[PDB]
Amino acid sequence: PKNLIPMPRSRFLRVKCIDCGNEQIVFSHPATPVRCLVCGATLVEPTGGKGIIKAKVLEVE
Amino acid sequence: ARIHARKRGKSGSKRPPRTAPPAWVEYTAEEVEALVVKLRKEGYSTAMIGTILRDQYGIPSVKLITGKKITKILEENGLAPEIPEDLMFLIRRAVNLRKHLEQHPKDKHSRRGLQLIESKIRRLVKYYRRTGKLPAKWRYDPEQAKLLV
Amino acid sequence: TLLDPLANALSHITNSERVGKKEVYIKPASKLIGEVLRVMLENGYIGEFELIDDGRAGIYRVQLIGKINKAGAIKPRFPVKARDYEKWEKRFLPAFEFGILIVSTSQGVMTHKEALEKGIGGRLIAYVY
Amino acid sequence: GKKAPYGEFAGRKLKLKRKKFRWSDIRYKRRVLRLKEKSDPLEGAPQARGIVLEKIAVEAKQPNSAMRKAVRVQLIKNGKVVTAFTPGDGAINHIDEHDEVIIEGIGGPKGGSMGDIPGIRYKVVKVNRVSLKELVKGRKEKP
Amino acid sequence: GRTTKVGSAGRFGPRYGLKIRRRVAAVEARMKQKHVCPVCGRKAVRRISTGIWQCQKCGATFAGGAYLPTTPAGKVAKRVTASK
Amino acid sequence: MKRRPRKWKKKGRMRWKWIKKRIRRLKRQRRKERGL
RNA sequence: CGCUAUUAUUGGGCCUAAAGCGUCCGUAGCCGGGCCCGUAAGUCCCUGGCGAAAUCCCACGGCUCAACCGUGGGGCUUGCUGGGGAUACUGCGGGCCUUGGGACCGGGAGAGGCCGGGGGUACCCCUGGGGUAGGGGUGAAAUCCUAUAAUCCCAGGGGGACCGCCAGUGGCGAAGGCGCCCGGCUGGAACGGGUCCGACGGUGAGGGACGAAGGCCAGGGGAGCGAACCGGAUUAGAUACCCGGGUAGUCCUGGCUGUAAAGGAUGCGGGCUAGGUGUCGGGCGAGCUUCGAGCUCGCCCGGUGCCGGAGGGAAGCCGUUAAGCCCGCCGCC
RNA sequence: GAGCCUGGGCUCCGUGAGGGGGGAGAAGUCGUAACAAGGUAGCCGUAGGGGAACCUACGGCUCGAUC
Ligand SMILES: [Zn+2]
Ligand SMILES: [Zn+2]
Repeated sequence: PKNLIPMPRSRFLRVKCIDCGNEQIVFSHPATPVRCLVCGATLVEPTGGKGIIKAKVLEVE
Repeated sequence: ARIHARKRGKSGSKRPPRTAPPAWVEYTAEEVEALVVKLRKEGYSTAMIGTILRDQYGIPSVKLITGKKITKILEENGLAPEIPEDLMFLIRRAVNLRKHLEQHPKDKHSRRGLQLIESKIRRLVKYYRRTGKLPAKWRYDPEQAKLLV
Repeated sequence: TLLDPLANALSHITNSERVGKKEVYIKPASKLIGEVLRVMLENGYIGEFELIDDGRAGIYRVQLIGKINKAGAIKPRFPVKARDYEKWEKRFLPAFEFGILIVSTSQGVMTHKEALEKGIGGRLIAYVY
Repeated sequence: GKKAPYGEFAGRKLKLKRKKFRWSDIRYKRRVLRLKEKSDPLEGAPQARGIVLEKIAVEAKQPNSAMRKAVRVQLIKNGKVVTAFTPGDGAINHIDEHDEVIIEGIGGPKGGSMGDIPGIRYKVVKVNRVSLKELVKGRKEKP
Repeated sequence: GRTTKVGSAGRFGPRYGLKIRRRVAAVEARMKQKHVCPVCGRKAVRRISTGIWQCQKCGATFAGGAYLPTTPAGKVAKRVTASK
Repeated sequence: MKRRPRKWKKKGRMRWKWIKKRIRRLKRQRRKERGL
């Protein structure tokens, strides 16, 4: 068949913070800065389009 | 197309046909509601609440997880705005423009923007009167609107 | 903007048939469109229409076989009595029994032949030949 | 663009549109406002009586060349003066001044003049209650 | 304001002509309104005499034009002397 | 004025702008003649 | 009356033949996305009371047949009204949805607009130094400037307008229109978005706002150009074309005028009917890299061009940026 | 409450010494504006001028030919 049902190109990620080893679910195309809930450090800087990841990706949901 | 500019842009969201929430969602409804209330108390709007839940907590389509919307969650408490948010954003834009134009009379290209903003406000007023979210005699007037913001 | 989706469905079918397509997609679905496709299939103008579920509305996938010359919606939806079908036949069709006039009644959507058997009238919506 | 209006509940505007754009036709305008009646010296009649004043001759239009004989006629209905053509060969000889004359239309596009002689609209039918055709053919004698 | 075309020149009726009445009305309508003070910044400046202007609130008293507190040459002199 | 764009063609005709200029002078004279 | 689809509901036209308001905002009106429940106003069926006769259609009968007259069956009277039944469509009332539309966040593009500050050459005049007889202009000449020292070169002072090449087949804007650099205030659009609202929409008579040049009013300024005008030439004549001068105006501040081949000579919204090759913006993915906000290739969205099959058209031509097939609204012939 | 007089309101026709442009008809006189790059490319808007077609200036369009 055809691609008539529009499906998203973005995905959710399970990343791990280097400092404290906390695992966290986050969005791939963010519009705000994403911070470690525990430490407070930034894991994903926002851009136009896809965001830059500053952590280790474990799973891509 | 755009109501004024008539340009056929398509830069929106592509949501999938979900009915049930996914399994990899950690939080539950009772936590999501508290998160909403807290982010509201810290002065955020509904759109930003949703954006933050999505980006930082991994909560897609709050309505899926909690069977109701954000404005419903906030009305169930004493936190919902008296004037809808679109109207207030537009009214703030209009107030700021009138301030600018009092100092810049002959700009003459932002007065048209002011006209367009007021047309949008009038459309929304006509809608909200019918739906009942405003009294049926509510009128926009910049004089009295200076105090709303 | 979008005012009438049945008209668009029928015009799309007409053009695709004119230029020789096998399948066609009708994006905003509706029960009127479903019933009209049912009547067309019963009378042998199409084959094997299916409904697909995207979270917005229904989509209709229709197969074509090479039997439609012209298909169109009737606007305005004129009311018609049981003793006045000949005028509209002569106005919309090319021969005394050639094609179908689709009528909405209080008993359902049907062809004018069945509606005449039952002895009732209704509203004209579509024609096919 | 599609032709408007076309909706089921839009008959008022249709009727107004047709009424408006019908005034651009000259037939309807003239018939309704009654202009021919206001500008006609025969006052809506197919014939009329008159009294002669002067014989004359009109030069034909190019590329033809000839002199058509005509006569100025004063009408008894209203006193207005018109010009009438005398058909036939020698017709102008069987007409003197102060003779009574019956006038008809000459026959032309839009109830007007004919080909070679523009400016004239009427022709003579009778002279002192006798047919000019009979006069010309010699089957009669005028009193 | 009962009049459509005439203003302060309605005082002397159909006399003296159109151009002259228009000019008088224009000048007087520009003059008699209130003006901004160069000291306090409020619209309270009126004329006292030919060339002498006074604010009512602060009491500022300055010299200026005959029918308006400023002149073009005055503006240009102010600018040029401020720069150089 | 309301202008017919056919008039601007030059075939059997004098130039439309000059014709318009000639028309605006005659109006001037006629109204003066009445004295209104 | 028809002919006449030259009044077009059926059933007409608006690039060039008559015809799209200069552009936009919006009032009435007309047209309005999908699902569920109810009502039964519109709508359909059945039955009661009315819509005089003559006139119209058919059959039979009487004057020889017929025209005519009589008997009976239908129709006409553009329809009104009393009840019963139905609920697909429209309307009315109440809930739900997110595709159309609006709001918000992010990183970027752009001569979009206003204000202030700083400059760049060139042109005109004035003051000094040098030099000496022509300069300017034309098809050819003359008026004109010049020994009170011109044209030309050098050093300085002042003034007014405009912003070259880069510059594009480019961009922003509703149109008109917008090009030196820096800073502040401000309008809109595209892209990306499991963000928010939940049909809030289209068009728009009447009304309103903006709107090249030119002209008018009031006040300032005025280098160059230049209607009017003054001269010199050409010419049979020259109220013109060419040459030398030159007022209003062209600039700024505040108003009026509301007009253009204000032209894509093509009104606006939505859906469908092969594509190819260029270029601007954003995004994704591959490769190179002097590691640069860098270069090449492909794909998605949006703008902006050139070709072209089917198709359309009187043709010229148009041809997914239709002048093709459908759903709407205004203006005009 | 007729009729008479009287003062006004509206509107169609009636008649008038004499002036202005318009249209046909003969084609008479002065020039040569337009069609070719028509011999100064043409046309729109505004303003000034001229025996006449027309000239000039600012802004615009190509329905403009050539290298
Ligand atoms: Zn951490
Ligand atoms: Zn003061």
